[PDB]
Amino acid sequence: PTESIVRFPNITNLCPFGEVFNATRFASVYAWNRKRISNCVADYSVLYNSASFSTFKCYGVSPTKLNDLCFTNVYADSFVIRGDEVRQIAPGQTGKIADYNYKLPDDFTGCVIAWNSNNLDSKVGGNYNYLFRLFRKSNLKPFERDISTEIYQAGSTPCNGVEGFNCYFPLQSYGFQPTNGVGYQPYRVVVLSFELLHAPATVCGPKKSTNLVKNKCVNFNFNGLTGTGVLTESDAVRDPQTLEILDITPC
Amino acid sequence: STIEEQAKTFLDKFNHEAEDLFYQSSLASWNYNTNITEENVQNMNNAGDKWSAFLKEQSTLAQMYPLQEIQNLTVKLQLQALQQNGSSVLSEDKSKRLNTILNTMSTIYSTGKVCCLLLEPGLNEIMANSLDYNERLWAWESWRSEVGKQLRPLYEEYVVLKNEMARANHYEDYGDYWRGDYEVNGVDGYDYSRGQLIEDVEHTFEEIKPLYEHLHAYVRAKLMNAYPSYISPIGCLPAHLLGDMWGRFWTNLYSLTVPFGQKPNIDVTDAMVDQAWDAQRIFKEAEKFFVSVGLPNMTQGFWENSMLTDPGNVQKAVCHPTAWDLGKGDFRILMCTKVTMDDFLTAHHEMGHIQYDMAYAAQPFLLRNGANEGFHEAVGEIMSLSAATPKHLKSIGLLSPDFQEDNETEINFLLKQALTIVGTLPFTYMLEKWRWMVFKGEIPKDQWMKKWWEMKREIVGVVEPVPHDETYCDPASLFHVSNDYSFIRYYTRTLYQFQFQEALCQAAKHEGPLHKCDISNSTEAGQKLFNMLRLGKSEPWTLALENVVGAKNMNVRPLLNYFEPLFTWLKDQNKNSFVGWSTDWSPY
Ligand SMILES: *[C@@H]1O[C@H](CO)[C@@H](O)[C@H](O)[C@H]1NC(C)=O
Ligand SMILES: *[C@@H]1O[C@H](CO)[C@@H](O)[C@H](O)[C@H]1NC(C)=O
Ligand SMILES: *[C@@H]1O[C@H](CO)[C@@H](O)[C@H](O)[C@H]1NC(C)=O
Ligand SMILES: *[C@@H]1O[C@H](CO)[C@@H](O)[C@H](O)[C@H]1NC(C)=O
Ligand SMILES: *[C@@H]1O[C@H](CO)[C@@H](O)[C@H](O)[C@H]1NC(C)=O
Ligand SMILES: *[C@@H]1O[C@H](CO)[C@@H](O)[C@H](O)[C@H]1NC(C)=O
Ligand SMILES: [Zn+2]
Repeated sequence: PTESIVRFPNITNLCPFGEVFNATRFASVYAWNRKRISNCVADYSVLYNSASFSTFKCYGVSPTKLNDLCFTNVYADSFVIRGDEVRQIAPGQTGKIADYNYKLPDDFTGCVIAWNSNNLDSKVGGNYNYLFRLFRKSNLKPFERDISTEIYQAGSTPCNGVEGFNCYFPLQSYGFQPTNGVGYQPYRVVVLSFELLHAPATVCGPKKSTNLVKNKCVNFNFNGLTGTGVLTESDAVRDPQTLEILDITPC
Repeated sequence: STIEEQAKTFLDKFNHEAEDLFYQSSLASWNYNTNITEENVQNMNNAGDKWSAFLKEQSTLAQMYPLQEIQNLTVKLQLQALQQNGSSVLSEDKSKRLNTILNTMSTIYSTGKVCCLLLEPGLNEIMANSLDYNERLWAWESWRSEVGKQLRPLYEEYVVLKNEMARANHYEDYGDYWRGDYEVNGVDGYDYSRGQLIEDVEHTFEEIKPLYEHLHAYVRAKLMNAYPSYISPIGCLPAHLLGDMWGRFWTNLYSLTVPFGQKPNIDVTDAMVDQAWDAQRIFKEAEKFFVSVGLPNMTQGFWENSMLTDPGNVQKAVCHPTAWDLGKGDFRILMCTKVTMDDFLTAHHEMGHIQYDMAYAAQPFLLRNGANEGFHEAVGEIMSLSAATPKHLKSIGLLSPDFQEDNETEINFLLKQALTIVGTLPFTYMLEKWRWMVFKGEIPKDQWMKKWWEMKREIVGVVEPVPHDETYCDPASLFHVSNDYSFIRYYTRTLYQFQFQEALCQAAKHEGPLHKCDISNSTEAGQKLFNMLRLGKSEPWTLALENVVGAKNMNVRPLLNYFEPLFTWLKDQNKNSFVGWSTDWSPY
């Protein structure tokens, strides 16, 4: 334990968090957008301390720890819902939004951010531009999107493609006015999902990396996992920068 | 698949489609009421037409689901609410005739002149402060001889048309249609019947006759001093000396009938003026009073969207105290507030309405209403009842903290309360009994006024000053009778008010007289109330009543326990005076 070394990839590009969060137009909950952000350094501290979010809930990660973890991929899903329906954006819950619109798996690792949007999505009269699915034969499997507009039949009589008795159009609109309550006001939601694979890490935090040493007992922190021992050029770690392979030996 | 599942799908679609339409109609209505222009009336008419057409079409659609298949008992309630035919069962010509009759009766009642003097306020001021026999008799007789004579032919056809409409909807008569509100079925142990409301009202009234008889004897003895030879010591009270056009309220008789006139009442208007209250501290204080019991605060938009002061000279509005629930989580209050005690109490009344409207907002669209007719106003009234006590005034800061409370003040207060509460139950009971009898056909068309006056003499203890022939229609002179409004909701409300007050005071551990009870700073009472408020129309009214008072029916014992000091004092006072009335004596 004479020295401590940390090794991270030398990526310097900043992640496009602003494009996701500062977006001009969002998407309907039934047809939600997915963006993959990679090959960048991600600083979630400023995002967490922005203090403009009504909801910031992280599942499976710690709010402060995730600043120095390396993820293979990061996905961001953005949409707009009602104020009361933000409760349904969480693993292991039920409702019209968690059954037919957007389902999160029970073993979810990521964060959920939600903030009020009454000053952007509400107009005198009504918005009537954000839809959501009301009827469906089966529940949505986790991370599945359905965008069909087929006529839902509730009875034995066939619909024949035209709505009528026991034949409904599933997609119904949200009506937003600036005079509604808090539970009837638009909320913008961004869900960040962190994916780890056997591939080398690509998205990492802003942690400086120092020089490496060999043949001495030191403390090492490679791509997020730590250890103590002697690093010998050849229980085995592959450092990111110099593409070498090091063996760990007890000291 | 099954009928219940299709009904559930249809109800989901209907709720989603109906909430927005109701919200838009309410917005148009609020816009007209706050700002009176010629543009807003068209917006109201169009929004109302859209909402009515949507409701009619959805009712016709919902009629296709048989009601025997559903066993959920919560889907069944909403389907029953939608499936109601209403007056559409009548033919087109008959429907047009009925609507024309109703519009003509309302218009003729509204436009009535005595030559000229209008009822508001020319006749009301005379009937309130004349203190002269001849003038009061002339004012009382002229309005009847004009309106009742001009309204008699229309009511006769109104009755038969409404009876046909009600018998078309599988009821016995239109009175049965009115009684259908107090009906529970399909629930074991909480059942109720339309014919059971004929009972349980007579039973409650036979327990009020002693107190009302003593009050009537006291009022007659005190009123005999003003008019020397126009009142008999064994007869009934003439109908034109009761401080009102109809005698519904005896409040105006307070000036003559004061127990101890030297001792004043509690009027905190001067304290409010000197402390510079400005129509915003009143509602903040009401919100504090409601929070201290455990109920939530007012929403953020309640403060910025609502109107709490007159618009001004440039903008005109019809500002009566009203609480608006526009839907989609939007609650407001429309009221012109000035610095008095009456507005201080009306603020608590209206916020009681508002807090009742907030509780059941999680219910479906069709179940967002009070359990029955009397629940909403009783809940509103108990808050104003509790907020007027001297203890509550002293805790707030207005009224001196060393006030002297004695027997005279409480007797004055109790008499002033009973001149309004007790003095109106016999009138309501008699009027609703007469209307039910007319609808049922028991009273023939040629014996209307005779039976009306005989019932008034036997029950209310009031006689007419001049005889009236069959060409008169005295009952139609009342606003509710000509404008087709139910009138038994002013009886159950009065009973439920005192039942709730006694239950809450038993929850708040108050010791002493019931009329000095206060409910503030107690959270158990708040929880006991909120357990019933959140139910809405989902549960039977018997079950909702049980959650506060512990009974499945209304009782009159709390009402008599409230007025015990007054009853004892009146019994002491009437030792010499005669108690009871004789129907033979007449002014002529
Ligand atoms: C979004 O816009 C605000 C306002 O300019 C800005 O402060 C913020 O940095 C932008 N990006 C994010 C991720 O909030
Ligand atoms: C970053 O690391 C890669 C890994 O081989 C290397 O090729 C590249 O030159 C490095 N860039 C800088 C600026 O150090
Ligand atoms: C009321 O209506 C008049 C004319 O319709 C308009 O000039 C005025 O601004 C309105 N006031 C409010 C408070 O809406
Ligand atoms: C009635 O249906 C509702 C859902 O619409 C359900 O929650 C409730 O349990 C049902 N009641 C019965 C008695 O089946
Ligand atoms: C309403 O009227 C229609 C007209 O035929 C009838 O079929 C239906 O049974 C009625 N429903 C009720 C509840 O009266
Ligand atoms: C209620 O409690 C407050 C203390 O929070 C006290 O100031 C007030 O006088 C109390 N009022 C009553 C009526 O007990
Ligand atoms: Zn009221």
